[PDB]
Amino acid sequence: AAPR
Amino acid sequence: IVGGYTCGANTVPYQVSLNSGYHFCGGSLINSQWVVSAAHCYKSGIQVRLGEDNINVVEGNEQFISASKSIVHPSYNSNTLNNDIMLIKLKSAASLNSRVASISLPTSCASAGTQCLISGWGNTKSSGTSYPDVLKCLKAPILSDSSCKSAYPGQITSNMFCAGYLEGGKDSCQGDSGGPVVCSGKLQGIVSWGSGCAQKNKPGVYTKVCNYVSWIKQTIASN
Ligand SMILES: [Ca+2]
Repeated sequence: AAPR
Repeated sequence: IVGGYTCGANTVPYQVSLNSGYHFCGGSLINSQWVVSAAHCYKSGIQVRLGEDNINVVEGNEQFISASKSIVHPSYNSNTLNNDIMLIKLKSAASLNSRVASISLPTSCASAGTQCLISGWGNTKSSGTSYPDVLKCLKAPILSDSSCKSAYPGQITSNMFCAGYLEGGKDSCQGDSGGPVVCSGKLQGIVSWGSGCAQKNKPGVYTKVCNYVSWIKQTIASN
């Protein structure tokens, strides 16, 4: 999971 | 945006680019002085760029306006991305016209299956990187709560929803964060996070804007  | 299409110049007139000497995130114009973006996009030195198509060429119709206020939600959590919303006040009001226009806030939440338009200048590849010159668009549906929680167990709060495609190939990506998810003319989402991009069983996760309409209105009224 990572910010976009 | 991975698996999308070229929008066409100024066909998404509420889309903004946040620029710090380069495009770093998107946003949505909600009135002539205020933009909605993601809290995780916050930094100093933000210039809002309205009316853009090719972000690397001055084509006409652009307005570049400095941010005068950047207001992250007070309950934003940078580890979980809960409350991933920020308001930006423009130093001067934008000039509104067919190519630069606001988007309405929701009056109610959107249901599973509602079709939306997601846009931005983010990465167009699911593996590796390619950043576009022109704005890209993707049509995508809102997923059920159950499907969203199955994809991201323990990670979906009441202030989030999933949209996109479980088969892979069509999604938002890095560089799209902060940008709009518009459904039936209303800003229902903000590009927030996901696991990879356009991967099977890993749809995009979006801030649920309908939960924040009163906070937006109250914050704008007091600033
Ligand atoms: Ca341009």
